[PDB]
Amino acid sequence: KRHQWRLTHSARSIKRANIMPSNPRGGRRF
Amino acid sequence: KRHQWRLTHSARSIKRANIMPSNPRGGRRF
Amino acid sequence: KRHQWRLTHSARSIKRANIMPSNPRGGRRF
Amino acid sequence: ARVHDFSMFKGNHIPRSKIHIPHKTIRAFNVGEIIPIYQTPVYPGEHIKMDLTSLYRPSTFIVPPMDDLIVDTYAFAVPWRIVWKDLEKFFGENSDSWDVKNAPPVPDIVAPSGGWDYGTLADHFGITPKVPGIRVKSLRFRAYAKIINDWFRDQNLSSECALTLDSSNSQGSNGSNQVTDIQLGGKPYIANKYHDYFTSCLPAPQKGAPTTLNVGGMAPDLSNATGISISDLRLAITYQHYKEMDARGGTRYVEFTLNHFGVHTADARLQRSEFLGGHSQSLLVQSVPQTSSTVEKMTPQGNLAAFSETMIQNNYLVNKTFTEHSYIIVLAVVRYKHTYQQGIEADWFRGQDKFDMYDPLLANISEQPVKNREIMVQGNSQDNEIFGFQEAWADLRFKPNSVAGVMRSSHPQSLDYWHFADHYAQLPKLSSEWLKEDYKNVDRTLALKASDNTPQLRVDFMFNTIAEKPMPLYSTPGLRRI
Amino acid sequence: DLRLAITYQHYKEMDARGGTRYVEFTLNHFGVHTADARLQRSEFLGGHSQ
Amino acid sequence: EWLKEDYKNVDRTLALKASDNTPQLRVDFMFNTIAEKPMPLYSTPGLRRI
Repeated sequence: KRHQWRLTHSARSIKRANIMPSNPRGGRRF
Repeated sequence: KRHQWRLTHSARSIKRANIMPSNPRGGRRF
Repeated sequence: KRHQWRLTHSARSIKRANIMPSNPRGGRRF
Repeated sequence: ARVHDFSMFKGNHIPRSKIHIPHKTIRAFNVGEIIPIYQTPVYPGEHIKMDLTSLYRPSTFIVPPMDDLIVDTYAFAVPWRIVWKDLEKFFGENSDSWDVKNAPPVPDIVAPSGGWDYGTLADHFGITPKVPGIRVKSLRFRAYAKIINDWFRDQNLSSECALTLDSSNSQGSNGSNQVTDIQLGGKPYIANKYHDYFTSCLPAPQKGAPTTLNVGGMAPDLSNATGISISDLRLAITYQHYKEMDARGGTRYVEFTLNHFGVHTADARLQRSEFLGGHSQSLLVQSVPQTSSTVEKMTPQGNLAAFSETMIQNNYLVNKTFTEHSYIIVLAVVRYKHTYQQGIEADWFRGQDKFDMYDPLLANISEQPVKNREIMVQGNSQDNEIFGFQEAWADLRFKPNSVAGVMRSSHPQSLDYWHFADHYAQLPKLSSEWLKEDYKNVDRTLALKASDNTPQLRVDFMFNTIAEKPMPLYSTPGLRRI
Repeated sequence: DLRLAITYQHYKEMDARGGTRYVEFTLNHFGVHTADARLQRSEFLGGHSQ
Repeated sequence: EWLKEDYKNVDRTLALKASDNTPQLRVDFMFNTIAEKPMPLYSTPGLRRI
């Protein structure tokens, strides 16, 4: 629960994802 | 059906009611 | 519910009771 | 994993007992007056359980009236804290460190010259009238005004009663001023008459200035002058929606939260007096035939007079527990529904063209003016001037109560002593004075008038409370701890 | 004239939100997915983010 | 003044002191809120009522 790796650098985690074409605000840009 | 008490004074009857806080037109007033 | 006798004179009602000797504040008095 | 962190001693053990407190009071007052009939201090943690029995005896009637009188009774809780700012300082909450040094005493109100008069607020609170030179704690007079401001005031046509929160003493008054004199213990506050077509009118179509689209006045044929954007148009429309929402629902912060965000906010969170309970009931009218013979210049055998005797029961008028120092105030007021003999209904004036007539397409237009001719028609230029504003096409949803023939008041030989209908000497204005209930309409139906200083009402109130209080069963001298 | 102006503003605001490429125009105005190859755009094959 | 917490007792245990103007702590905070709000899902110009 407490001990963890040499892998912790930030509070926020980012999840891997497949990229899909999308239409966000103001048109398509990747 | 015809005979009734010494209690008749008007065509309109008024029913007793519990008072509740309400919001009529123009704000609350009792 | 509404109509009642010629017997209503006050909001408070008093119940008939047998009298017993008692010891109220400051000694017995009837 | 565990260490010693200080915690509560749980304190002492507080005694508790149930107490039956009976109370009886006898009052006399007129129609429309909001009369305090009860008061009690409540200490933190008390559970109050209150039943009320009332017996109303109006003055005898000339004839049995073709109209009704209605009683409303109200119960409220006022914390001492919302009436007086120094309450916490009084029990020792200090801005500085350690104990409070100088805490002001509860403020006093001083009697007027010659004392308070009969029929004043001080009179019905239980302060003895006509006794000069006496002074009394003022927090319950403040509490009365607070209840008027939170509940009974009409926020559109009048300002609020003066309410002082400070620790300074005050000077009692015999005056009838409905704004300044309420907290001073003067004449009671007069209830507003019930919501109907005319009593629901508003000063303007919105609460605010009417929203317009901008017009520039610049000239160099005029160059430039720009215009109005669709964006400026959207803003203006939302401002008008905003002010119209404020007009319909009321702008008190408890009212703002419900109309704008759809949210019920608790009265105690907002520092308003708490509504406990209430009941509404009409009064009975018993007609009496005349069994004496007909005498010349008298009423004939068989004439009907009336008397009114009504016993009203209020159970569970108050049921609750109290978490802070507070006052319970119980109020009573008698009012009647209104009928209008001097105006003409708005539909008699329609028909200039087809757009005067109702259509589903004109269903959502702005609030429309109620003309003076509808409340009182004088046959002069004031008829087409504005009395007030109502929702569009509301006269098709309402038909104000009326009187016709010899029944109406202006007739030289008039039967108006059969009813309560309004009578106006001049054109009424939508205002605070017109919106108040009027005891004179009931007064012409009574054998002994209040203009002759006969009170319109004589009432007997019997209170039975079960109080669960933080006191010992009997308070017997001598202490448990040293 | 007021109704025309309001629709012109709705039109230009729709163009600002969604983008004015013809592939973007077709989705925002008519609610239609048009294929990239029909419109002579390069085709997106796949992608990953980590 | 005595009752307040004192950063100098921790400070003598540190290789780089705060008396040298090195902050004792460097923290990264990540907030995730779910807000149910009285707003429309997207705020798109144009009004329902006039």
